[PDB]
Amino acid sequence: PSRLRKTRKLRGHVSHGHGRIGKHRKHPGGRGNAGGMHHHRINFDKYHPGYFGKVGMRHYHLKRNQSFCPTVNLDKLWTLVSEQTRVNAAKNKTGAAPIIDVVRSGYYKVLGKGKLPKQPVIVKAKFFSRRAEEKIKGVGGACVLVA
Amino acid sequence: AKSKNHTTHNQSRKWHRNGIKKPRSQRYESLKGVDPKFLRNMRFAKKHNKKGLKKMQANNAKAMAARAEAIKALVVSRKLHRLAYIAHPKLGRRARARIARGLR
Amino acid sequence: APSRNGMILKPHFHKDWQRRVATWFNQPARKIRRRKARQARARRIAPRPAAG
Amino acid sequence: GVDIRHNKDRKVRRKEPKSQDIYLRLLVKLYRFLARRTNSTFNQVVLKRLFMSRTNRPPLSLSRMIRKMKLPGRENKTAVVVGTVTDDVRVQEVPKLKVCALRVTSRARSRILKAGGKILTFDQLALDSPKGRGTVLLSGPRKGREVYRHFGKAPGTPHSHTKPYVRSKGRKFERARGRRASRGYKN
Amino acid sequence: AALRPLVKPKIVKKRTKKFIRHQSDRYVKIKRNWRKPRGIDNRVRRRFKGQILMPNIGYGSNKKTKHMLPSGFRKFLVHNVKELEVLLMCNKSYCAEIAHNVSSKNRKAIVERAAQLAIRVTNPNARL
RNA sequence: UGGAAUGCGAGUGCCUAGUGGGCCACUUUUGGUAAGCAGAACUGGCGCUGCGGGAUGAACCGAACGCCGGGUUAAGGCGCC
RNA sequence: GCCGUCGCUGGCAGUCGGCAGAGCGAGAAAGAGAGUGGCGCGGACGCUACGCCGCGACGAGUAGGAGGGCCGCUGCGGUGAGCCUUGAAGCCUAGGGCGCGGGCCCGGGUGGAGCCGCCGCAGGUGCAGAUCUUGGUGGUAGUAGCAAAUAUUCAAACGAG
Ligand SMILES: [Mg+2]
Ligand SMILES: [Mg+2]
Ligand SMILES: [Mg+2]
Ligand SMILES: [Mg+2]
Ligand SMILES: [Mg+2]
Ligand SMILES: [Mg+2]
Ligand SMILES: [Mg+2]
Ligand SMILES: [Mg+2]
Ligand SMILES: [Mg+2]
Ligand SMILES: [Mg+2]
Ligand SMILES: [Mg+2]
Ligand SMILES: [Mg+2]
Ligand SMILES: [Mg+2]
Ligand SMILES: [Mg+2]
Ligand SMILES: [Mg+2]
Ligand SMILES: [Mg+2]
Ligand SMILES: [Mg+2]
Ligand SMILES: [Mg+2]
Ligand SMILES: [Mg+2]
Ligand SMILES: [Mg+2]
Ligand SMILES: [Mg+2]
Ligand SMILES: [Mg+2]
Ligand SMILES: [Mg+2]
Ligand SMILES: [Mg+2]
Ligand SMILES: [Mg+2]
Ligand SMILES: [Mg+2]
Repeated sequence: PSRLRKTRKLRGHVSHGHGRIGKHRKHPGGRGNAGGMHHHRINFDKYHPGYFGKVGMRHYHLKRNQSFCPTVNLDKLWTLVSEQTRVNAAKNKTGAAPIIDVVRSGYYKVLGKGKLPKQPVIVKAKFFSRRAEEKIKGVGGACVLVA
Repeated sequence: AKSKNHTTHNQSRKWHRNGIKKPRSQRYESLKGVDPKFLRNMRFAKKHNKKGLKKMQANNAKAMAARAEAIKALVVSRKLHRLAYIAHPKLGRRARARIARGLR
Repeated sequence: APSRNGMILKPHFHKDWQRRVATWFNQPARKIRRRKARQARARRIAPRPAAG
Repeated sequence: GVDIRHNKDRKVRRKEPKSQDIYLRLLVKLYRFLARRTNSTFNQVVLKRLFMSRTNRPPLSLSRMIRKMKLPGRENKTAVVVGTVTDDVRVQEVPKLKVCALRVTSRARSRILKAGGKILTFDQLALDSPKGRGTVLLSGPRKGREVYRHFGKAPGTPHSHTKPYVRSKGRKFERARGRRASRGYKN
Repeated sequence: AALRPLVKPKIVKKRTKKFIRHQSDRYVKIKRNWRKPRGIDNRVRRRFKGQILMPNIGYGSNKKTKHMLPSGFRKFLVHNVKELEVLLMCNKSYCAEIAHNVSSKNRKAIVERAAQLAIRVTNPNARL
């Protein structure tokens, strides 16, 4: 609201907070990003390294659906199934492992950050990282590849 | 037109408003810039420090026992001084009682 | 002019954008109009399913 | 005339919460009294953190509270945070905890209680621990915010690992000149 | 013979003249309401000797006699009999002022009730 | 025996306006016959600052300022104004 | 002496009363501790804790920043069993006052129909300037002036002239 802003406090103060010497003039320095390679060079180099120039290949007609690959780490793996799924498997004696289907939860690749609980599991997924596969195998699990 | 060229007038006045602070000092200084060959070995020295862990425990316990053993075997004016004693809230507690008993 | 740290911004307001501002104050009116036509269509085609 | 500077006379520090919350201010009335009329420095620290702003009161995750309440000698001590206790899905087992917090998220409440723990409010801490005895005061990570990635030496200086402000992230967004020696320079 | 306050301390005013605005004697367009002069060369703003004075917190009144009427009371505007009764328990420090827009009919009742409650009225003889 | 004196609470982080024409003096100092000229160093000023004194005066001398009473002073004064 | 600012991140929930017992400012840590053996019916104020109270230091300010306004203007939600033809707004006033101030209250007059306080919301919200816009009015001033082209006079009439 306008009643809480500086203008109400700047009534009677001539310059309105812009100074008597420099004044508030229209566009000193240029408009927008003018001067980036010129009188504004220090700001751009100091705060925006890399801004000027070109790097890497072009790709025409990029379709971001083709590279769709949501990832999940192993430390969040057991959140995809219910809590009773884990405890029932942990306490059961037959040794049956539950199937966790990451694609059903909306993930494609499984990544290795984290530590799994000491509990066998069967993991279905399109992709696995190397370390994810070993951590899943270290607890007695198995990796299953889906398409 | 022509204008002034250069001055440092008023500059030491500005530098000292927030003080000319010396660089901050920490007990551990970074190993950036030290000899790469020397640093490579210092990392190898740190890496295998755990090899001699058991020997240090044995020596430390041995030293502690010896250290403890030796230790266990080893082990203005009289008026103003009197008055300063009486006025002491603890030490003069009984001396003050004697005066009170005498006064009555 | 840039001032200390910040983001470099390129607003697309270099045309006569105020000549083509589409407000949405008729939005409640549209919702009532579309709803009133779903009902009038459902009555017309009853008992055929209203969805289609 | 006296030769003195006045620029530092006024100390910038909160004497109260900016919040108008009437329940928070009732707790400040409570701990204003306890801090004043008891010699317990714990009360002073809690009174100070009740004035603190939202970013000076980071949330404490469940996993981090378990770690700090598992160090030796901290059995049967009430964990205290002037902030929010958030749940951590990366934890498998929750021990029996006694915690005092301003807020505990709905899922953190079920997990703490389901393990046999007790969740207090700060008005209940005062009645149980008037001087703060037998407590473990805990704080969330203050630098655990996205802003602190952008602070420090400006990104375009040597050995500056500060994060820049880019509208988008990608190969076309601030990566050519100044970020690789092949384009002008790197530093 | 009027009601007296609980105490009547001496009222000390640091200043009794008003702070008239600069150059407000020279023009009609400049009213005497105080405006802080802000011109660069303004000699009143620079506190030159012999010039119009400026208000500053030093002129503040003693907190014990501030807002105190010469009679020793402090006023409190009232619009009806009901508002008047709030002064029942502070009738020795606060008097009643009836608002200007209260009709002559209603002033009789407010003045009549105030006498019963021993509340002093600043303007009891108005609109008779 | 916290290992000289003296004084003093410190550290740290974000956001940030105006400014980016200056000018003057002691001392040092370049050019110039010199300039109330041009150009530097140091510190202090004026700029942003009233007040006592120098009749008068941006900068000199004293002294820096909330609104008052009493006392005493600084630099300067005490024929009369 | 008084005002404010800052500091003490100072003190006060103990107004613990006849279900009573009044203290914790003092040079020098920690209990006005608890126990086990050897007539009257009484006692000020306080505490909107966003309150109240104490002690000490301090107070120049352009550009510029920040805070607080029970400063002011218009409208909106609430509230004031608000005000008002027994007189609203507005306006005027050598009337009485309050506030450091922005301002405000009351008295008297004119006026003739609406208006305000408080908690919140909102803004086309505060003028001395801009050779500012529009309208009004001054001094100048009964002044410059009513001087290009030769020229009028007598009598009578109408008529207030
Ligand atoms: Mg200013
Ligand atoms: Mg500004
Ligand atoms: Mg200007
Ligand atoms: Mg400028
Ligand atoms: Mg300029
Ligand atoms: Mg601009
Ligand atoms: Mg220059
Ligand atoms: Mg700028
Ligand atoms: Mg002073
Ligand atoms: Mg200052
Ligand atoms: Mg400051
Ligand atoms: Mg000037
Ligand atoms: Mg020169
Ligand atoms: Mg200037
Ligand atoms: Mg200065
Ligand atoms: Mg001066
Ligand atoms: Mg002279
Ligand atoms: Mg004097
Ligand atoms: Mg003389
Ligand atoms: Mg000041
Ligand atoms: Mg008049
Ligand atoms: Mg009419
Ligand atoms: Mg409007
Ligand atoms: Mg106007
Ligand atoms: Mg005007
Ligand atoms: Mg004439």
